[PDB]
Amino acid sequence: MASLTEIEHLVQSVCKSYRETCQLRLEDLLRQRSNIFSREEVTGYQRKSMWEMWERCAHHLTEAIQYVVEFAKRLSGFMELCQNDQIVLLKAGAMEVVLVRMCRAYNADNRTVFFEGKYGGMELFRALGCSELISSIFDFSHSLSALHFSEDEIALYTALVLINAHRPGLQEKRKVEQLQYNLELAFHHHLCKTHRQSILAKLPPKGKLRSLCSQHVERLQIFQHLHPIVVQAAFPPLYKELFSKILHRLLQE
Ligand SMILES: CC(C)(O)CN1C(=O)[C@H](F)C[C@H]1C(=O)N1CC[C@@]2(S(=O)(=O)c3ccc(F)cc3)c3ccc(C(F)(C(F)(F)F)C(F)(F)F)cc3CC[C@@H]12
Repeated sequence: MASLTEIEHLVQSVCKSYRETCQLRLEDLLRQRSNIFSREEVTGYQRKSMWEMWERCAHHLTEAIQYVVEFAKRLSGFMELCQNDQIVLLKAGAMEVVLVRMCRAYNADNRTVFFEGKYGGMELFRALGCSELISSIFDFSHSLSALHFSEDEIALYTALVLINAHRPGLQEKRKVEQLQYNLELAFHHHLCKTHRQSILAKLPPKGKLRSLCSQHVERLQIFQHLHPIVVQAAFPPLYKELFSKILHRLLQE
């Protein structure tokens, strides 16, 4: 199945689907690099309440996930799978896709991320009280920066990150396995054509993405235990759905 032109068609279809669904153009993020939060501004974020910062972040993470749900809906063959499989893949892989995606909004020269209109270092998120999770995130973005990814590579890689046939709870495991193989051929083929297979060995292990997601849910349980009515009243429904319905309505569209 899938000949060389069908694989080359898949590549362009995945790359188009990601351009249509990335929250901000790479050019937009790159042009902002010199707009860094002032010392005073960082202190403002630091002085903010924990539950306020946590609301802000859950909100931003939900917007990011919403674009990943649209990227999945535009992925070739994803809408063909059953809703159970669609929701299983999105539940496990949505945070994961964002964790890879975020490298575009990171600056390895000054070690800063683009948050709320400006760039800022780790200390911006001090009030969250995650520390190990924030460092883990910042190291993960630093590690993907060393790869000097192209948009096409980030699109092909994230499609694979999402289309994982090993996710527990999949009903048609073979149907995921068929598409995951096709997407893998497209990724490797593109790498091969562009003389970029070198990156394959440097890519993060699957267990790195799993640890970051675990750290996320673990730190969320802790916060929720201290502030249950903040998570109840001020957290977005889709956030509580994936990390604590909406996905079915989001898929219908
Ligand atoms: C500018 C733009 C589009 O928002 C940048 N982005 C992209 O390009 C990505 F695809 C998605 C988006 C993006 O970077 N992101 C979407 C929200 C944001 S962020 O920008 O708010 C942020 C960046 C770095 C960082 F250390 C902390 C927060 C976010 C929010 C919360 C968490 C947490 F895991 C936390 F770290 F706080 F513990 C959670 F959920 F538990 F709260 C993690 C992340 C990492 C991805 C980040």
